[PDB]
Formats: sequence, structure tokens, C-alpha cells
Amino acid sequence: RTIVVTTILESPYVMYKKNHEQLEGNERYEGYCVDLAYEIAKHVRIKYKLSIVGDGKYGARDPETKIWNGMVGELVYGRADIAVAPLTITLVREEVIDFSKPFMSLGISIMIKKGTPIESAEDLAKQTEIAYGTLDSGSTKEFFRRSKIAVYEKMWSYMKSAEPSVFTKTTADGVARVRKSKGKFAFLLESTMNEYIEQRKPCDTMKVGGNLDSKGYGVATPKGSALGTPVNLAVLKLSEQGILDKLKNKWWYDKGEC
Amino acid sequence: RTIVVTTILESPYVMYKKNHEQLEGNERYEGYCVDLAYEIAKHVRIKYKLSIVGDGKYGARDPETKIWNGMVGELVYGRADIAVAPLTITLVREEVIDFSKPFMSLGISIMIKKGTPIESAEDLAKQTEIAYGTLDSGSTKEFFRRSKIAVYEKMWSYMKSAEPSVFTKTTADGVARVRKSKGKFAFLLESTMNEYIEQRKPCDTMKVGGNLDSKGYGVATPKGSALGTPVNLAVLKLSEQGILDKLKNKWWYDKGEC
Ligand SMILES: C=C(C)[C@H]1CN[C@H](C(=O)O)[C@H]1CC(=O)O
Ligand SMILES: C=C(C)[C@H]1CN[C@H](C(=O)O)[C@H]1CC(=O)O
Ligand SMILES: [Zn+2]
Ligand SMILES: [Zn+2]
Repeated sequence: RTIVVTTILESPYVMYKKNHEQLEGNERYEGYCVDLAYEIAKHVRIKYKLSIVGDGKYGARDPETKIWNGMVGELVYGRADIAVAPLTITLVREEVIDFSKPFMSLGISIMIKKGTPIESAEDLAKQTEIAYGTLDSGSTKEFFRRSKIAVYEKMWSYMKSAEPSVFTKTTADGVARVRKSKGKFAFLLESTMNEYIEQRKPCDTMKVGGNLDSKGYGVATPKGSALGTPVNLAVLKLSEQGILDKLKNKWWYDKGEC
Repeated sequence: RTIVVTTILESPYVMYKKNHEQLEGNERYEGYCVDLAYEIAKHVRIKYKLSIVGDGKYGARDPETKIWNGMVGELVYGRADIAVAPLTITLVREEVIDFSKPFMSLGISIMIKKGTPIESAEDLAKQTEIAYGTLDSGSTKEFFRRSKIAVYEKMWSYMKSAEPSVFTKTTADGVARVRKSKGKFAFLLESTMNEYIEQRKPCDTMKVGGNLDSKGYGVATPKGSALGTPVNLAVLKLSEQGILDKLKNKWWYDKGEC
């Protein structure tokens, strides 16, 4: 009856409210994906509880054990009914779960500390003074690992071998490292997170260049689920009523500090 | 065995080749969607024939007869196996056919003759010296007809009553009218077509402002079809190998005359 909605902490998708320790259930959280889940559940007519995925991951299949981890795995093993999170719609994920049409459009992009002499991936690639890396795991690393475009192969090889490690564990950590490296570290991350950070104090970062690819986040459900279709139509309706635009503006720009 | 792929003439998606009258079958045509259909059919492993939809329409349901027209209707009535066209992924369409994940991202946008004093929808809305309209039918008209955002309601009402008619029958006609109206007509059309035209002689138009919405084109198949899933994974794979980016650059920018 009460559906399980798996999600994950990632600003401004899902964040603890100010006095979350005094709160219970869904009231503990706020953010874009909290509002989205509310709006979706309103259209599909379901009661639900948000659960933070236990292992803090998005969804990948271990090559050895073949187990899917993260929110994807919660869905694959039947421990959750829906995942509402900045979950990149990728082929390997689409093979084992169902994604709604994108609720947000995005692309891989470059974050620099203001003043860094870099405008594009090409600038990064033809040098090593300024180091650069992606998150340790996730779709961006995967984009680079799999590319057959020369510029991107060049970048993957560099990152793959760079010492010490150019990869970071979280968005926060990548941002901290740009911010501390005095212009000697650029972070490669989804354009959505990049744009959000740009609008946050100390306002010392910026997104430069166009995106490297074009993709989307989708709401995910287990294959064969009876919520699959209604959730899909819910996203499209929300997109069409301008609610997805309204929410993005709310969480990214209305609150903008720069 | 040989699957029917319904499509439609619309530059640079599908166009007659130079000597099409001397050619047969699929060889008559070229463009982005011709290349896409080739690439998809290669991954899904099917032989196919491109058929130009008979009634020159995309897909809407007549309110009186309840018949679906256009490429959508070819799919709904079983006369075609797949539609590969700049077919906007919309809720009313998604209710009766299956769309792949978007192969192209886009939004409603503004086309002006160079020099026109207009930067945004707001500028258009607060005046009448410069007339403006959309295609007679299609998803853009529908966006305006259904909006509950004030600026857009204002624009729909104006367009709805403007004399003579601000609506045009085709992309070509809308472009011609901008081009001839000496800065007194702006055309509201999908950002994809807008960007393509901007790169064509006489180079006297331009896209101004951001887009009014965010959506995509999807490849469409009948509900319950066994090609639905493989086509969906085909688009994602192509997106992921950078083939959709390569094709867009090919048909929009490589050939750019401005
Ligand atoms: C925040 C993380 C780790 C997620 C969010 N979208 C990607 C995902 O769905 O894999 C990841 C980021 C990226 O790989 O840059
Ligand atoms: C070219 C046309 C009439 C099509 C293409 N995409 C929209 C569709 O799928 O409805 C239409 C354009 C638009 O309404 O501005
Ligand atoms: Zn706390
Ligand atoms: Zn001809």
C-alpha cells in the first residue's frame, strides 16, 4: 500500500531540512527530488515513504558478483518501488530497470576556479599543469572509459594514470578540491550540479564551455511494474504544465547567492 | 519481414536527394532521420523501407471522429512499424504509442529577421507592432493553447485573435514570412529548426532568447510492439557512442553556410 521511494542525499535534489533531527519520515527532507516525488505521487495517487539508499550508490553491476548496487539494485531486487534521484538514464541501466522520459536534461561539463586559463575539454587535454578528474564511479567516469573520440580517450588515459589520484568520492569533495587547488584542478561533472554550485557562495567557480554529451535523468521503476506507465505519464504531464521548470528555478536560481 | 518506417519531408531530417527522380526506394532520400533510421536498423538488425506519410501530418486525434492522423495514426492503425521523424514526445502521443528515449533535445524558441528589436517572449508579449505566430497545428500551438503561464496566455490570446492569420502551414512558410515582413513578424518554432535555418543563406534570421520549454524527439513504435525495446536501446547506444552528436553536427553545422 505505502510505496517505497528510494533516493539519495545530493544537493539540491535531496537534503536534510534545517531541524531534521526533530522531524520524522518524509518531513526530514527537502529539495528538487523531494518536491518531484510529491508531485508524481499526487498524480499517480499513491502514499509513499522516502528511503535513503543504504550503500550510498546510484547503480552499477559488479563485474565479479553480477550484483547491482545502489538505487538501481534496490529496484532490481524488489526492495524499492520507485527511485527518484538525479539518476542518469544510461543504456546499462535501461537494460534492467524502466526509466520514465527525462525530467531534466543535462550533460558532462567542466568546472574551474574563476581565473583558470581553460575554455574547453581540448584545452584541458593538451596539457598537464592543470590536473582534472571525475567522480570515482558514476556515469561520467563511464563516459570517459568508453569514449572512442580522441580528445576524450586522451583525457581518460591521463586521468587513469595521473598521480596522485584525480578521482574524488563525492560532488562536495570535487568542489572542495577545485576551490583549494588555486586554479590547478578542474572537475568534470554533470552540468546540473555544475550550475547549482556556480550559484553558491563563495561564488569562485564557473562552468566553462559547452557540454560534452546530451542526456537526462529519469525516474526509475522495476521492469514489469504497474507503476511504470503512470509514472512515465506523470513526468510528461509535469513537464508539460511547466512544473519541472518551476522546480528547477526554485532549487537552482530563486535561491541563488551569486 | 521488411519493416515499414513512416517518415515525413522536413529539412534536414528528410529531404529528396539531388537526383531523386532517377532513384528508387530508400535511395531517394537523405538527412538526419534517414541516417538515424539506417543506424537504428543496423543495431536492431532489420530490413526496412522508408514511406512518406500520405497526409503530411505528424499526429493528432480528431476531437470529432477520434481518428489519429499523421505518422502517429500510421502506427496506431498498424499501417507502419516505426516512425522516425522530428516527432515531439508529448503526453497525448505517449498515451497511444511508445516513444524511445529522446534522440534530440529541444525547445520552443523565437526566430527573428536580423535587426528586429526583440530578445524574449516577454518583449513580444507586451506589444503588437511586431506580429508573431506558430505553425497552424503541431506541438508548439498546443503548448500555447494549454499554457497557464501569464506571458504565454497573453501570447496565445493575441495569436488566437490576430488579423489576418498569424499561423502558417509549414516551416518554410513561416521562414519566408519572417524573411519578407521587414522585421514585423517573428516565428515561434522548435529550436532545432530555428538553429538549422540560422545556418542557411541568406543568413538573415536568428534565434533569440532561451527556449520556452525543454523536450525531445523520440522514435515511435505501436504499443505492444516487439521492436519497442530494441529500438529504445538502439537510441541509447547511439547516443552513448556519440553518433547522435555526429549526425546533428553533420546535418546542421558541417554544411553551415553562415
Ligand atoms: C552524484 C552522482 C555520483 C551521480 C548522479 N548522476 C550520475 C549517475 O547517475 O551515475 C552521477 C554523477 C557523475 O557520474 O558525474
Ligand atoms: C514540423 C512540424 C509541424 C512538427 C515537428 N515537431 C512538432 C510535432 O511533433 O508536433 C511540429 C513543429 C511545431 O509544432 O512547431
Ligand atoms: Zn544535520
Ligand atoms: Zn525534385
